[PDB]
Amino acid sequence: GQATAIAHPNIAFIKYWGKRDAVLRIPENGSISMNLAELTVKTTVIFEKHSREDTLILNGALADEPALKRVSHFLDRVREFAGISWHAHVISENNFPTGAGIASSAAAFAALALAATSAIGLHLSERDLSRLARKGSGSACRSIPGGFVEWIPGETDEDSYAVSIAPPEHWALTDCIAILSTQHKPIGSTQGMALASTSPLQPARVADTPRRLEIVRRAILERDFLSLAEMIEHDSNLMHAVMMTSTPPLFYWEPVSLVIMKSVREWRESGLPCAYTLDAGPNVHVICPSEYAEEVIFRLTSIPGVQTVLKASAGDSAKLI
Amino acid sequence: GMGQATAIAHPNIAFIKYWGKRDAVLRIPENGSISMNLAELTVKTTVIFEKHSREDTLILNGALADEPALKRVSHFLDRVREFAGISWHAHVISENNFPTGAGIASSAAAFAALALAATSAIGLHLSERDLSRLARKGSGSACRSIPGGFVEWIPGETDEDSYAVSIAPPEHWALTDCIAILSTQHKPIGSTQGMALASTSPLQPARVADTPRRLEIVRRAILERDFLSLAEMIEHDSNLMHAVMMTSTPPLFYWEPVSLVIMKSVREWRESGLPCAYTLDAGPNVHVICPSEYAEEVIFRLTSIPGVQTVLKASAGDSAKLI
Ligand SMILES: C[C@@](O)(CCOP(=O)(O)OP(=O)(O)O)CC(=O)O
Ligand SMILES: C[C@@](O)(CCOP(=O)(O)OP(=O)(O)O)CC(=O)O
Repeated sequence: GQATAIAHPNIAFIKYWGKRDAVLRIPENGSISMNLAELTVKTTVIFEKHSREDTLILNGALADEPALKRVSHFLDRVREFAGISWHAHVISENNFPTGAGIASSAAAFAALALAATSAIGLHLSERDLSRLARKGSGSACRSIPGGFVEWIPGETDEDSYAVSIAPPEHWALTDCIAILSTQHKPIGSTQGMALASTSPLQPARVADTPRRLEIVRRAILERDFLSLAEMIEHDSNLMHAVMMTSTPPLFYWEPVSLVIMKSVREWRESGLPCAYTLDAGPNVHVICPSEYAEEVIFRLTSIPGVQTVLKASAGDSAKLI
Repeated sequence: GMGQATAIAHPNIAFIKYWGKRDAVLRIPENGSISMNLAELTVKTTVIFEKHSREDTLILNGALADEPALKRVSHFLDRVREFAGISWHAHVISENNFPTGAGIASSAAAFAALALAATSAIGLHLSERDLSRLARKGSGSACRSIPGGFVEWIPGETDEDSYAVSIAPPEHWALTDCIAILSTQHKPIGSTQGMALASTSPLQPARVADTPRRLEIVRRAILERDFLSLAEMIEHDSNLMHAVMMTSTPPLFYWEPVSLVIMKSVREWRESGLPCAYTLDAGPNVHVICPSEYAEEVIFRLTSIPGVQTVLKASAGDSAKLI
């Protein structure tokens, strides 16, 4: 059996940081994100005759050990579930600008979940596909549904999954991603959030998340940009507050990251609707209503140290092709 | 000419930070703090109670003080008036040897010196603990510049419970503060207004409740001259304060880009074997603490970082003194 699927990465408005269960990737708190339409990972899976091990090809080129074992552990779960035991070849390609530092694990494992299961015979619901991708990478469960998506955190494998809050056409928002010229290789999200419990501030951050989800959920449903802008910056800062107060500390910000954050707030306060948010790295995602995207990109491009700015709109669910 | 006295005090650098007031008027803090006085920086204040003054007068480095500064100093002198049962107004002449435009806070040294000089002029004889409580009411961190050396501010929940004591004299540990002054066209939000927002941060209660653990480690590290324990805690404590600042509503981003450069460098330097650690107050300047034998190397490395205007060098100073 063989199948091919595509999926988009997503930008979290309310962040996932810290696991309640390491192996199942049940998060400590819920999260909300938006799919990025112009960024895509395409993956084909082919289970085979008498193959005794899986093999992974990422962008025409062969994959390294860690990436393979990740993908093979994930395919093990798809085997137990389908009652089959064939191994497979996995061919994935992404249109991500090279050296941008756009994390791919969410899109990667959302496309794998959809391609692997469908190639092996199953027809999982969106909700069960979300639960499946979650076990590859937490944030992958949010790229299974389309548009603006909420991860319901839960306390069990059955209870932790994502659902669409609103389709992409509900709100014309754009994510302008400032790629930072100078950036090295920061500690990975998995390793980084495993340290969250060393932070004196993580329990309070986690306890407070329902307040933040409720504000962002309503802001998306009501198309209330100011309420969203202030909360996504607040929420980004709460995550980075925990990172910077972990032991050892995780300082994902670059100096230019600081300039952009301060500028974005200044732009909004002087009449340009926009807001920043950052993941586990120095690039800055600037969310704005799309009418303002070209003004936001202009100002961003003018900031010394900004290598380039990518433009992205709200994307759809993962899909078989 | 009813009485006259002159006192000097030093500013201090907090290893465990004061951020957030429990009581705005009394300046009782939400949490305790530990600081080291800085020997090479001084505020000298003379107070002269006059029979013919109907209002106070404040001269700073030979120039009449701005209106807000006189208000601060005049309200504080009202406290002194009340605690002495005397109504004289005063001429307050003050001078300091700070580098001009460097952004180094002088409020702790200012009100420490004023507390000592004003009470001495008006004829009182206050114990160090009571002087500490008085200076606290001008500026919280001023209560830590009354005792000498390394100083702990016991936070308390009442006016009488909130005071500072010296936990070790300056000569107990040769530590140097290499202060990196950062070029900047930005006027930061003052510490008073900034920390009034601390209750808006979701993370402030957790920061506050964790303070005794942080103070225990720093208090003992000073006794033991345990620099690595001190280093890691003061960077963690600095980061916890700025975490609350940046998660306030509206947020307070006191760091400039070069502040981040220095913070990461200092961590690299210590990890490569040069003992030193950073801590930041409510502004972009970075205080780098090191055992004094490494000061010259730390200053050398700091001075070559683009955006560092200059580097000041300070050692542990003594208590506020009547001269
Ligand atoms: C910082 C983030 O981007 C988190 C990404 O976390 P991951 O999905 O990469 O973590 P794993 O479950 O270990 O794969 C914020 C977010 O997207 O919510
Ligand atoms: C950030 C700090 O330097 C605090 C300075 O606070 P202030 O003593 O200036 O506050 P007020 O009581 O309002 O005068 C950290 C510290 O010194 O502990």
